[PDB]
Amino acid sequence: GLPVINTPGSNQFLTSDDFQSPSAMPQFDVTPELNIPGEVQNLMEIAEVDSVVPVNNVAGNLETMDIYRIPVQSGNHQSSQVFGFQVQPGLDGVFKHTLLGEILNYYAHWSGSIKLTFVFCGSAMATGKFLLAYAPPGANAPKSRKDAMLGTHIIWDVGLQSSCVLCIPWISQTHYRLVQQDEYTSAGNVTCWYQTGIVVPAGTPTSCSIMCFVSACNDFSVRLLKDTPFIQQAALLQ
Amino acid sequence: GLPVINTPGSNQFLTSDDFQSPSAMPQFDVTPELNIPGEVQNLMEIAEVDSVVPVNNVAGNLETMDIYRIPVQSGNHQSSQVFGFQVQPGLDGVFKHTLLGEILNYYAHWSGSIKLTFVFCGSAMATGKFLLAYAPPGANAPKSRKDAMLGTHIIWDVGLQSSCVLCIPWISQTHYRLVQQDEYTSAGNVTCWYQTGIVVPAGTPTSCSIMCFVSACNDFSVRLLKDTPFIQQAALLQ
Amino acid sequence: GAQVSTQKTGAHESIIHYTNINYYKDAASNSANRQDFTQDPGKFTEPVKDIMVKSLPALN
Amino acid sequence: GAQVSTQKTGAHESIIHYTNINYYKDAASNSANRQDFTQDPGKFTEPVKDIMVKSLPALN
Amino acid sequence: SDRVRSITLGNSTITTQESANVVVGYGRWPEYLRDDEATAEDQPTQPDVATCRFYTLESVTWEKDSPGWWWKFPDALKDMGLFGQNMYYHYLGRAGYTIHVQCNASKFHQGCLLVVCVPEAEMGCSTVDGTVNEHGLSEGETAKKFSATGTNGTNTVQSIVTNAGMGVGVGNLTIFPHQWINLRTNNCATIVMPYINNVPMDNMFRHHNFTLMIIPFVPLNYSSDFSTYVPITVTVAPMCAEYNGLRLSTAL
Amino acid sequence: KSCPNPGEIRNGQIDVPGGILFGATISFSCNTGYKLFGSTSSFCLISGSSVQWSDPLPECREIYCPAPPQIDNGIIQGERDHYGYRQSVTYACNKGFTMIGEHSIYCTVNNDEGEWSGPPPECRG
Amino acid sequence: GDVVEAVENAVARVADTIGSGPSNSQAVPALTAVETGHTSQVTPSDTVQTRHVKNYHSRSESSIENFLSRSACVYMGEYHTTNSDQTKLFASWTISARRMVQMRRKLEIFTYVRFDVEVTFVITSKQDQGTQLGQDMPPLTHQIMYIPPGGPIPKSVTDYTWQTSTNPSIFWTEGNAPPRMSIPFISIGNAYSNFYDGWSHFSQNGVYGYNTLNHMGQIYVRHVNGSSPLPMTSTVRMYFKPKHVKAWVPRPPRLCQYKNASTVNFSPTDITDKRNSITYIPDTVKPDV
Amino acid sequence: GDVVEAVENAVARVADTIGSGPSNSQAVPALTAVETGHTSQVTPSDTVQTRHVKNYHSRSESSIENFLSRSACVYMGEYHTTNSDQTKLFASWTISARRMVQMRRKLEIFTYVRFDVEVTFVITSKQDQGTQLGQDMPPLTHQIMYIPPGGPIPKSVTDYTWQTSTNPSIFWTEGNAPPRMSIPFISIGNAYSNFYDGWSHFSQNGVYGYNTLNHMGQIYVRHVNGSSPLPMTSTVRMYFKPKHVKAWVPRPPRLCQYKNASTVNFSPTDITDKRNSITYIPDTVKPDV
Repeated sequence: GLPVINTPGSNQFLTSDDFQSPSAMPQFDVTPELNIPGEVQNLMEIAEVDSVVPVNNVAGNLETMDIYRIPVQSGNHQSSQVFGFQVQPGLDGVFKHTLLGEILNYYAHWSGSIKLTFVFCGSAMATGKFLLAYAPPGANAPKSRKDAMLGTHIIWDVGLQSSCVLCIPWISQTHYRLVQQDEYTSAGNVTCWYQTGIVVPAGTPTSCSIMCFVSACNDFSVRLLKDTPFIQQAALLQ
Repeated sequence: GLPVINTPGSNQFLTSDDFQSPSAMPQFDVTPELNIPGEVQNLMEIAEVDSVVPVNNVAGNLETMDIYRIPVQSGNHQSSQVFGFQVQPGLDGVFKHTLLGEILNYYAHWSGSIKLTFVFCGSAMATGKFLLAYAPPGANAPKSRKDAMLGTHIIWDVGLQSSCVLCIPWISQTHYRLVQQDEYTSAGNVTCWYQTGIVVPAGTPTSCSIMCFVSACNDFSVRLLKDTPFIQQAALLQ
Repeated sequence: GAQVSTQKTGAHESIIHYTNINYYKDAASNSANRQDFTQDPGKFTEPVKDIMVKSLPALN
Repeated sequence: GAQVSTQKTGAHESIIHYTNINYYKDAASNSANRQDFTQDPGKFTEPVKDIMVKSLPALN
Repeated sequence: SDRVRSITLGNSTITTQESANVVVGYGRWPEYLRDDEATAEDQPTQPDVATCRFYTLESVTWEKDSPGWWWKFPDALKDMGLFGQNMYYHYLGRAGYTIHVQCNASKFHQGCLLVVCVPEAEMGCSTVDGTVNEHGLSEGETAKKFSATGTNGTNTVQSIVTNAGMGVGVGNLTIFPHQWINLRTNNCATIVMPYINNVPMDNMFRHHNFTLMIIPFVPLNYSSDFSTYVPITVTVAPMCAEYNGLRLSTAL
Repeated sequence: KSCPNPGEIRNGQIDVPGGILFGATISFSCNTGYKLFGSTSSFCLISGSSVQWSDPLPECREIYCPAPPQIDNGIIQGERDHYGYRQSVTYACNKGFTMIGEHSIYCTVNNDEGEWSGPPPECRG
Repeated sequence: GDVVEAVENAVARVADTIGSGPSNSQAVPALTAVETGHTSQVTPSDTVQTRHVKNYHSRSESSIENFLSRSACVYMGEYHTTNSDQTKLFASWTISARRMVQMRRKLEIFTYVRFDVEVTFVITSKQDQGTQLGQDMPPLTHQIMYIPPGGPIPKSVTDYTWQTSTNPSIFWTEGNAPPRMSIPFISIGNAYSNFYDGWSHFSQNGVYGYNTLNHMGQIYVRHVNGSSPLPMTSTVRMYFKPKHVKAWVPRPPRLCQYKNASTVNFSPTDITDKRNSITYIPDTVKPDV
Repeated sequence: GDVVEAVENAVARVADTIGSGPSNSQAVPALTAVETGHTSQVTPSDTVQTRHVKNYHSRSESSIENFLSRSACVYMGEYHTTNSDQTKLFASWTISARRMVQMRRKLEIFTYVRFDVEVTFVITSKQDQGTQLGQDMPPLTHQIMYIPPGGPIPKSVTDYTWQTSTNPSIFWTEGNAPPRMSIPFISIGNAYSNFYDGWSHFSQNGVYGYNTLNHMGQIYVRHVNGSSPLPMTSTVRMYFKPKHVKAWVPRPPRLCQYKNASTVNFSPTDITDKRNSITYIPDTVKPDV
């Protein structure tokens, strides 16, 4: 008999342990592996894929394709801001059910730059320039184009290239932010404004839609696994 | 199955044990280390720093800046001893709440030489010489300058060098003394006397204060960890 | 006949490795491959024949 | 793949060492570093630019 | 002599004919944030001279019974020229400082001041089960005053000098960077503090990186010395200031 | 708009929970061992063209205990006047007597008034 | 590499931020054509001036292995020590990960998965409530038995079938560590299929979906002491920790709640939560409104 | 070296006493200027004649690691096996080392600290007092569950939440060794901060101090047998042993007693104890007076 001392922990069952265990089927000949296309290896591969953001998540659009359309139009509306939203990828309605959002919800920490792609869906004869701005935290949301252009921004010219990318660089006091974001880990907002109205020739629709896609950049990562708030049940036979 | 015998001790929880244990967070990516100034490595680094001794810990000074001032003055006061105190760094009121003292109270044994720095805070036109004496145990505290000068001492001349250091060399039958000192581990006393009064020109204050700082020398160490007598509670939500 | 590989690095910027021996006859009995970290976003973010250089128009 | 280092010396002025093997995948699981004894009092007792030789006046 | 000394930052220079030494942080001189220590990704602004220079705060009077004074730090310089403007416009900031406390008297005066920089000096409330005010904590330039007795009042700091508003022994404040101003030998104190925090950068309004405390341990005294007025003046200069996360200015 | 900076109360505290704009109220208190003389709060109001505080800052004042009690057959050591907060008085018994009790008492504050701490000692022959 | 091995180096570092300065050219990285079905590869340095950042962040915890490899309850049932029902004397179900949602939604993020499984059982017993409660029952010993499709099925707690001459069984006594074992990749196919847009019958009818592909047998568990003077009841909980994983063709995470175990059925549900207007951004940073 | 490794040589010897003889010079080591903020480096040999002493004393036990690395109770709470309150059926707190003073004063000697933590739990149960005391309850099995900030919180001892598909949990049965596990350095920042002279809101208000920086989640613990005919009650005690430590900017040890957990609040307290006079030194060495 070799002398032994059992340490605290002996006989416990830790959900996330990682030990060897006897097989109940000695020598089972597993069926050969088959090379299926589309192998996934890290959930970040999924978060790096664009998915459509429901920016227009206003009461009444919650179950209609509108929630995905940002309304924009011909005529003088400069004072009128096109849209705006908080940058809380795992928490605010605008993002939480997004491909990036659903993934963030299985973790408690995130870090990285985010890509917001905007695509114009008006007629080809339509024209226009928009100002896409991102404001790091510390002040309230810009209330005018003047205030918004003092932060990070691109001026998007609608043309043959239907899409424009506003990249939100990671600017934070800490290396990570809570997915369940609080004021301490605030990330700011992005707002959009007419830089020079939408002009259009006769015979074409005077209003169209802009769509918005989100995805993670390559400096993005997440930590600390946890369960999602999004799924539940009252009983078995689930 | 490899033969084994459990020895006494198996399954106990010893506060000061030192074993490996499973991590409840496999592969957690810890945040990068940052080089902060002021890294501490051994509590002795703290004990080696001077801190002000409350020598005048007389009733009524316990909550006023006086407890830190040793009164000294012009005129004939030679017979009058300036101050005196026991050398029990972790026990006597004069030392226990000192930087050196607070540290000693987390241990049961100490050993080493001690530095007592005295700084004169009278006007620059003030003058004077003091006799700082340390008497190893075995007799009662010197009752006169005659008796005090027979022991270890420096004669301090007030001048541009505002401070003087009386170093208490380690003289003991044993290598260590109890922080909770008893007569068996007695360390003696230090007393101070006018060597030649305080002389001053006209127009200047006839009385001033001398402050006293304590710190450990480089031959100082402590052993046998224990809890401090100084902190407590009656209930939780502490 | 054992294997030594490195531990995931913790609380600081040789004793940072562990040893393992397999005691069972089936690979199924082994512990998880928590240390394999490959990646290929491409399958999904860019499955277009005709390489998109993107610094160039993308159309035209 | 184990490590052998010396024990803290006890009750007397080769068998004074021990061996250790890490069984876990995370550094957090390891035992304490009770044997590291560095020191730098300077940060605190002497944070003065202009080196004080002290055997010399210190002022003047 | 080594009592003589001059310091120049930006368009400003300080001189002394009676200095002790110069204390440096925990032995660390200020440095700008390195790439392998950074998280905020945007390019920093480093105003340099416009910002890293000597700002002098409003002076205080040392009276025969003054308990002491204190100032919180990044806040306190918030209205000082471009250093303050850069504070208002950025979310994150980082800086070191050269602090120079000035107090001259005469060979016939006496007294002794402890001058300390306490990193992270969280203070306690007067009302034991209440909480402080930002006002009870700092008044920008000016300076809060310690007190000789226990204080009351909701929101104010329990300021009896004896416990330094932190619940410790004031006479142990020496583990922090500091110098003493002993009138008989010295007429100023100079401490260079490096940025100290548990994160590489931080917001300068929300967090008081450190507190400067001037506490007289031996009180001011003199005779027919037709000089009863003995002021103390604090001059400080940000060093290596860098800012990140630019946007509209913060709401006063 | 806003009232001027409240300032500071010597040996006291000013609480400013709701800013210093018109309509704001600030509150005053004294440190332990000091008593408040004057108003305990001030309101920021508009009067003609000035925005000003309704009430000035109060004074926080200290306190002397009364002369210490005499004890039969003992003496107060070094008796003098003006025993302020935290100062103490000590006693000794006369030749022929022995003391029982605390040899010293302290000046404390109770309800804004100076009062001697514990009971004085007794001297027994 | 070999996805069956319990060791394999390499740090999963994210990308460094390349230092970027001012630009005036024909380069137009921020302008792409989303119609192509390609996701833009723009990084901060393509649209703003960036400093250089040596980024040490790793994606270790989002690797498929670390995401799925944590034991999850996939089933729970009860059985009594004593009763008149015979049936209530043992528990039995049909193996699947479709009865508890958490685990199910995790797996369903992938269309196909292949892996070994570490099964851990947590068994507990309680004494049933009653007027007389005093008894001295020795420790309970349970028997868990796996019946591959086609094996004879127990009809009572004392059926010959529990002889397990061949089915694998686990005997365990209360008070000890929970029972556990590994099961290899057991599919008839090359990967377990989480969705199947198909039928069981060639005539495009019969049963639709996941179920036709299942058939991994069932589990039966009973007490072995078989008795107790007063009634008692045990609950068996089974946990699955997949290990040595491989996954293919990711799909969106289930949005609507699950309605039952055999189907993918759901009720129409909201895309996300509403907010006031398309420009609504709450005002934080105010002297508290 | 690497402060993550469980081994590292070198003796921490103090200084030898250099032999010193008589002197008559301009050297004046015993005269310094404390105003500079420098602590004198004088040793006995600079002020008295000393012999040479080869000193073997080491500072091993005062190394930061050996000073903090001893398990300390940082919390204790109770929960019942059975009760009408539902709430009293499980215990829960918010992780922090601020509720028991001993540990707290030790940590607070440093402004910032970084370390892994060995958590050990001591759980005990007692049978509640009552008129009828006879029952035969099997061994109690407990469940300790950690809920990182943001996870769903249990609302009863039988909430779905205890499924821990992802939160880490420990199941343990009485009579065995106390449960234990290591937790890595979990901060959002580069070091845990023990003091924070700051606010949560940018407008210099909100919550002040340590609390705004906390947020490390909470712990929930419940019985799993869930029953007992007669009432019983358990007490859970949690111990923290930091290991692999680093500490910065030391500060004075807390002098005034602590008033509560969320603040640094205190009442004015004495600098030290009084004594008779500034010259009072008791007379030992007398034929006993």
